[PDB]
Amino acid sequence: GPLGSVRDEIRSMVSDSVDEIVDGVSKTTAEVINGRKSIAQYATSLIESNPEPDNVRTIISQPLIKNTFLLVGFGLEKDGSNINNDPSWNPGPTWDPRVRPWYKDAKNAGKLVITAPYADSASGEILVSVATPVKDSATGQFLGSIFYDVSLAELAELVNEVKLFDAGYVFIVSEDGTTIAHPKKEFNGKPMSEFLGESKINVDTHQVIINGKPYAVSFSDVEGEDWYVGVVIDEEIAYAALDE
Amino acid sequence: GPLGSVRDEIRSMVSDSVDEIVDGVSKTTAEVINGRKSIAQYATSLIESNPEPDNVRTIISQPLIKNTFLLVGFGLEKDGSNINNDPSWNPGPTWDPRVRPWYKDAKNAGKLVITAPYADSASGEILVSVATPVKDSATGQFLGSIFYDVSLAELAELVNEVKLFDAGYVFIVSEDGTTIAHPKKEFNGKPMSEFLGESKINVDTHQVIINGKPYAVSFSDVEGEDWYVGVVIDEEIAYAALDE
Repeated sequence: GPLGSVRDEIRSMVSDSVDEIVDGVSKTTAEVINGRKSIAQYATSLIESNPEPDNVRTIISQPLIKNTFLLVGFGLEKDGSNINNDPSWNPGPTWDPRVRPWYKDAKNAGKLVITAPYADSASGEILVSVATPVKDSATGQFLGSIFYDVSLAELAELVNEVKLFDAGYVFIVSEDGTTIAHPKKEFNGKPMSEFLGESKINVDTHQVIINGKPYAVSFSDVEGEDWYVGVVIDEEIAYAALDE
Repeated sequence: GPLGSVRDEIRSMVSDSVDEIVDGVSKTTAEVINGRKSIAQYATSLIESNPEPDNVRTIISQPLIKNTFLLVGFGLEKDGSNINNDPSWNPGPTWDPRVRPWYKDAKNAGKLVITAPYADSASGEILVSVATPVKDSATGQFLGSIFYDVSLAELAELVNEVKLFDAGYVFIVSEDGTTIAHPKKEFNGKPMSEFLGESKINVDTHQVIINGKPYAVSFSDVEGEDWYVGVVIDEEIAYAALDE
């Protein structure tokens, strides 16, 4: 039969509970992301002060860096050489950093950016990178760019700390609805409509039907990036968890 | 019956509820602290790699360091000289880092430590410092210690993000009861018995005589230091909110 009698009050408590999850995780996410950008910028400044390869290796090979990012690499405009923090890393024999998304985004913007999701050269896996240009301290000339890789699997884990008891999940999308981080990596870098049905962001908690079932969906902006933290919650389970 | 039992329940809930607040904050807090410790270790490793004063200044004068810590200074064992990140800082005409607690604590521990509260030489204010020793990379000899100053006021501000709807406040203490951080800086460095009445730490929630009056008080350990986060809330106002 149908879902039966449902308190117009309890389903506003759910509506607000959802708003609260997204708003809070979005603050949390902005802080963690800001933290990692700050570490990237510091390393980059140290490198600019003296970009000798041995100095670069020292700066990027410390535990803090190796623990904060998947991989770090500084590509040179001059010859497409690179200095990186993982001797096991092989992006391929003819790889030129100068053509890559992290490199071009940092060059094009002349400042620190985080890339849209893109396919890793070595593994093909989708990730993002913090990326920064490196300028000649004397002349201001562009010398190359540095990437700092960020695991989307790990971002997904981070935003799903919140305890939802299989009632729903948290994810991250960009302003245009491209998925930044989903519990199912298969969606990373794809339109959020692939799992939500809807393609456009509507921040206010609202009902969405997915395979015939009602879900409460809400979003909240992330300060510092054109990103939103989103949540999708089985409305029936949510209502039921509460009712009781 | 309906009164005794109901009251016992609300009191058991108000207990738990309060234990919860500080269990959370003791996790948030360790997160922040471990973050600041990792930055200090990072900068120290880079300094040990090349402790020439110009390189030291470059490392400790970047915005990440300037925004993470109140002040940073490397005190030298050879002559008591120092390299610091604020040319306007002046600890006085007869200051020697080698008799200061941050310096000795790091020299003795032979690794990274945080100090107990102490009085800042320049300003008199009560603070703590992350402190690290510096070794000559060629001979292993002790070269000096570095301090990275932590604002206790700002720490109080942090633990008090928590919305207590003005019914109480959060604070930090060390094992022996010494106040690490209190919303009123006058208590920093003092026995907690001064604002609680209680001189000894009891983690599980409980009632406390202060102005011959009842507030709820719980402690949760902080992972990584011999510290505890603590809370005090109005039991009357507490009870009322869990009751309704």
